[PDB]
Formats: sequence, structure tokens, C-alpha cells
Amino acid sequence: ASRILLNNGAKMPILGLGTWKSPPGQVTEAVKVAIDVGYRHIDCAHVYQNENEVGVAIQEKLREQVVKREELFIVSKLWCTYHEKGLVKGACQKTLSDLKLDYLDLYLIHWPTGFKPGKEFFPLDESGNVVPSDTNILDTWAAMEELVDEGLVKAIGISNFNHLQVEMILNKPGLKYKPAVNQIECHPYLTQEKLIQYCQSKGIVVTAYSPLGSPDRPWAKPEDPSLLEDPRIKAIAAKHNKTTAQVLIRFPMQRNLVVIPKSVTPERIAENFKVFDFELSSQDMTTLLSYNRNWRVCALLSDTSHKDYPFHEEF
Ligand SMILES: NC(=O)c1ccc[n+]([C@@H]2O[C@H](COP(=O)([O-])OP(=O)(O)OC[C@H]3O[C@@H](n4cnc5c(N)ncnc54)[C@H](OP(=O)(O)O)[C@@H]3O)[C@@H](O)[C@H]2O)c1
Ligand SMILES: NC(=O)[C@@H]1C[C@]2(NC(=O)NC2=O)c2cc(F)ccc2O1
Repeated sequence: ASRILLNNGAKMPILGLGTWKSPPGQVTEAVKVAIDVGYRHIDCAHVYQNENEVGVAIQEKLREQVVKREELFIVSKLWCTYHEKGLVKGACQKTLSDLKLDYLDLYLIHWPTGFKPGKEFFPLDESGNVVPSDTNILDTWAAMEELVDEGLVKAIGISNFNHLQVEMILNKPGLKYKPAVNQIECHPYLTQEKLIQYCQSKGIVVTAYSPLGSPDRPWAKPEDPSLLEDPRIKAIAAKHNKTTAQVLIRFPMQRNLVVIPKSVTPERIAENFKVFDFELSSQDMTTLLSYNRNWRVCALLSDTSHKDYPFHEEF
């Protein structure tokens, strides 16, 4: 099936288009192509600095009647410098304005770490450390709950939350809405079995980010492992007459995950959508799971000192 049911009773497309690092001069055409070929979920964020250009694409395709607003599933995220109760609404509203939407289908707390508010996304002290916010995740969650009750967003969720942090929200006194989604890094080198099982056990849908191992990540190094070039994964793809990327996308789909590969290349945008026509075997799935090495693309390395830094815990 192409959509998964969320605990808010809305349906979410299991395949979306990622937009981190998509250049502003290329992302409007990328999102136009993606909607033309069938994508109905766009993953965005204010920190990516391209929401205006994403929005231009969405609005044109609504105008052209290629799609209806109800058929789209648009996702954005609250940056770390906006965890303050009094800043959350304006951050959401700026995203809405830029995307030229009147609601978001899903708004996520981007990280459990809150940072000092201000112009800088990574505010630093004179010694180079990121300056934190004294706001805690539970008060940030209540501010997200307000957004639902104001009609700005249909669902709220979290991202890069470890199992104890998810539990902290689930156990929040006075909890009004559970998180619908936990968006986390997930691919054959970081298979996340524990955190996924916990989230699914609670009714929280997991979205897999960097599913191709983010080969365009700014800090990539030639000696890092490469999913797209892994000959073991290439061999599974060849067996199935699909590309390696297509296997990497289908793999989380069969774990009941949502997945959000990024591309600004039209050919690849289309390739990446052609994953509803084949099935990996259970053996294939277990083999791909065996490649785990707890290798992370996104570990927020500039702020491992934060109280709420998520990746010291084992999961
Ligand atoms: N919540 C968070 O903290 C968080 C963190 C990281 C990512 N995310 C989200 O997850 C999305 C996906 O993760 P990501 O951007 O890190 O990386 P990714 O989707 O794993 O990999 C994107 C890279 O793969 C290339 N690529 C795409 N399709 C390909 C194909 N079929 N064959 C060969 N290469 C292909 C892209 O190139 P081209 O673009 O040149 O075609 C780009 O260089 C992000 O864009 C963002 O929306 C969220
Ligand atoms: N270093 C990290 O782990 C994160 C990753 C990350 N990419 C992403 O999609 N979400 C993120 O937060 C990102 C994006 C940025 F625009 C800037 C920094 C940045 O850092």
C-alpha cells in the first residue's frame, strides 16, 4: 500500500522526497518533477534554507491542478533555536508562509536539543561550544500540541529522539497528543532495530532518513563506507533487476517505515519512485539487516555536550 496510518488517523505516504542540500536554484524543479511523477510527500525544514523555493513548486502544481492539497503530505521541522514556548508558533508560521501553505500535515521537533534563540542556527560561545536553551523537551512538546489545537498542523512528531526521550514524551504529565512520527537515520549500516521496535510498539511511525547514506553530506570522507557502492547490496539489486538505490528505498518500506530519499536529479527522482513493483525476500531483508555497523551520517557533532544530546544512549 502507498500510505501508512498514523495515530492521528491521517494517512502518510511511505515514500517522500528529501530536500536537505537541495540547492535553491534546483529544488523548485525537483519538487515539480517529483509531484509530476507521483510523489505526494515532501520532507522540509527551516534550517535547510530552501522552504521558499519548495513552496513555489507546491503552489504551481496546486494551481495547475496536478494535485489537490488534500493529496499532499507536507512535513517540516522546528529548528533547535526555536524550542522556547514563545517562539514555536512564529517558527511554524514562517515555515507555512515560505511553503505557501495554510497547514502542515506533520511538524516535527527536529532535535531534542534546544539552542539559544537568535539569528544563528548554531549559536556559539567564545570557545566554540553551542550555547543551549534551558527549555526542556516536555515544554516544547506542549507548545507543539498548541499548534494542533490552532489548526496550523494536522500532526506533530519528533526527530532524532532516543528511546528514553520518546518515553519521556509518552510519560509526560498531561500529555494531550502522542507523537505520530519519530524521524531517525536508518539504512543497512545503521539498522536501528531496537529503537524501531520500541516506537512501533507504541504506535509511533518511524521515518527513515539518509536511506542512501547521504553521499552528498558535507563531511564525507573517501574512506567511509558507501551503501550505493557496496557490492553485496549491488548483488541483491542485480538479482531483482533493480538499481542499488531502489533496493535501499524498498528495504525500509518492508520494515513498515516511511522513507525520504533526496535527489535533485530528474532521472533519479523518477527511479527512486519505481519501488512499488518488486519485493525483497525475508532472506534479503535479514541479509541487508546483517550489514549494520552503527555508522551514522548525522550525529550533530558540534553539540555532544548538550544534556539532551541523543546518541550517547545505546538506543
Ligand atoms: N531529521 C533530520 O535530522 C534529518 C537528517 C538528515 C536527513 N533528513 C532528511 O532526509 C533526507 C534524505 O537524507 P539525505 O539528504 O541525508 O541523503 P540520502 O537521501 O540518503 O542521499 C542523497 C544523495 O544521494 C544521491 N542520490 C539520490 N538518488 C540516487 C540514485 N537513485 N542513485 C544514485 N545517487 C542518488 C543524491 O544525489 P542528487 O541529489 O545529486 O541526485 C544525493 O547526493 C534529507 O534530504 C532530509 O529531507 C532529516
Ligand atoms: N550535523 C548534523 O547531524 C545535522 C544534520 C542536518 N541535516 C538534516 O537534514 N537535519 C539536520 O539537522 C543538518 C542540516 C542543516 F541544514 C545544517 C546542519 C545539519 O546538521
